[PDB]
Amino acid sequence: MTEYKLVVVGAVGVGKSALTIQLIQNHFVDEYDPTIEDSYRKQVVIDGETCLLDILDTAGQEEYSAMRDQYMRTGEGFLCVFAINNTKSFEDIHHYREQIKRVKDSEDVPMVLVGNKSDLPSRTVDTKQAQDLARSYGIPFIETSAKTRQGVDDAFYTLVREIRKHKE
Ligand SMILES: O=C1CN[C@H](c2cc3ccccc3[nH]2)CN1
Repeated sequence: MTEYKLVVVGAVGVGKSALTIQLIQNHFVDEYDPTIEDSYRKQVVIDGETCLLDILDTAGQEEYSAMRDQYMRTGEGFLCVFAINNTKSFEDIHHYREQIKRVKDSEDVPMVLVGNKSDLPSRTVDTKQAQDLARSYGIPFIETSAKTRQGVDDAFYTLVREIRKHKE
């Protein structure tokens, strides 16, 4: 069982921790709580192989730049999830890209673009534009709805396949 280190990134309001709880113990929370450092270490069966996923929900607040740039080199699987409730999240992607690539020292990284909050009637970002920006990054775009548990498995299964492709 290989341990995969995952780092969740995104703006405040997207509910990163909520997305984790809905996957780990499969529970949804409406309340928001400022997370700092933890480890949602759960084993998942992918392609018939049970792997250990070390999902770490990082602080969405810009008050730990030192700690952030510290072990950012250990960030294997970056979880970039954006919401349609905020259009700025579509711009924040570029900021994250420059931050990640800089510490990764590589332009090639197994990552996917997932859009959540598809249970909201307000769509500030369309599918065409979403896929377009994803293509410019060389990453696949998938729609995910944590609230109704849709596309969660689909997006996760493909992600692992991409990572293994980069590894071997
Ligand atoms: O108790 C803990 C706290 N989080 C640690 C962690 C470090 C790390 C680096 C990169 C991606 C995910 C990561 N998770 C693991 N165990």
